[PDB]
Amino acid sequence: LSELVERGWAAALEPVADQVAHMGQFLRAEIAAGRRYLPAGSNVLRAFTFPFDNVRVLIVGQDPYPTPGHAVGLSFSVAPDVRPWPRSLANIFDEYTADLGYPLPSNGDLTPWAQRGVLLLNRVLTVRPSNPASHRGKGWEAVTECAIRALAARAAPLVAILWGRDASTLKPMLAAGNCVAIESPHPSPLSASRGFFGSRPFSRANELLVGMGAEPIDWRLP
Ligand SMILES: O=c1[nH]cc(O)c(=O)[nH]1
Ligand SMILES: O=c1[nH]cc(O)c(=O)[nH]1
Repeated sequence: LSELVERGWAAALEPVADQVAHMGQFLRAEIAAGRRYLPAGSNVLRAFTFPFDNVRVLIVGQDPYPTPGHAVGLSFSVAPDVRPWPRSLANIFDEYTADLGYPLPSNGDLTPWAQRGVLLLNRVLTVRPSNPASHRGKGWEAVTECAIRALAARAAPLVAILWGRDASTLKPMLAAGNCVAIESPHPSPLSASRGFFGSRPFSRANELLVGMGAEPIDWRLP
């Protein structure tokens, strides 16, 4: 892993080295079968290329975007290029503006969040192109479970923003008093109107962080 991911993340993910390699073998066999995978191989583990020690907020999404160009190995982010935004990201940008009173971002690229210690983790790290949540139950779950347990274990505060019923089952792994869960319905249009709008997770996370003696997150995107 030492060559695929930042130093901290390589040590934290050591336990699932076997399983990362194994999911290597899965991507090879998908290309061989004529089904492909998003994101690019070089961006699958991309959420782990920013420092493990600097992570203070965990945003758990479920799967990479099914549309080529959307998925870039950071949950909810799209390529600077891409327009229009998937309605998921639009709904996240709605709430950002409502919560922080910033105007809408000029592109869909969330790397600045990654740079400031937001871990944009999908529970599953690949997807069959144009087929949503299609790589569930293949072996990613144990890899992203290992990442989360290792964040929760650190001598350091953590806010977990958990979007959707599925993301709420990760609460057991965050019971350690240094971790705090914010739960709401997923920003996907199917569920956005059931709780996500008005949920104020960006401002609440920073309140949480400051209460724990952590530096808050500059959420502002250009
Ligand atoms: O990266 C993501 N894209 C779209 C989603 O719905 C999600 O949960 N995660
Ligand atoms: O609409 C808004 N205006 C100003 C704010 O601070 C805010 O959080 N939301």
